[PDB]
Amino acid sequence: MQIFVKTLTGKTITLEVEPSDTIENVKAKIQDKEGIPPDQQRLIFAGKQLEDGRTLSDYNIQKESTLHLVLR
Amino acid sequence: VTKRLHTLEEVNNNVRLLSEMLLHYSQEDSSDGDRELMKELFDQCENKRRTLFKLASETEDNDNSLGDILQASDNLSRVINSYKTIIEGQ
Repeated sequence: MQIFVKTLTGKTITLEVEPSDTIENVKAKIQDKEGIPPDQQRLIFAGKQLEDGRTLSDYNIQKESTLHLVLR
Repeated sequence: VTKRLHTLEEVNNNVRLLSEMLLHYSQEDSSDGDRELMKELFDQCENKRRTLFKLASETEDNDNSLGDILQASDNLSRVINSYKTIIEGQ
């Protein structure tokens, strides 16, 4: 599926992931196309952060959903 | 990396996002994660408000954007005091 990760500057990056993908995997995908180190990444959905352990399925993220990226 | 400027949109993006977690916050439920990332958004709001003042200080007579700069800063200030009266107490 395709999701949208919005940065604070308003930039948008669409990642091709699966409901199985773990939060750690989404951060690694971002690093591959953006180059941002997973360490400096912090994803948000519905006012909550996302832990690498949990998966997209855990937080109930559907297709075309939109996550929020926040650098440190 | 050095310092830089932030757009009005980004300013509102930071504000709305903090005005998102503050609502989805619970001293009991909310873990350390939510709490930690909330301090980052707050520190970033703190930092943006400062760069806006730097912009303001370099404003010229009859500037056409001073109003917006200050308005944005007000918003940053209003959401920064929310992370105060809530996360702390006052």
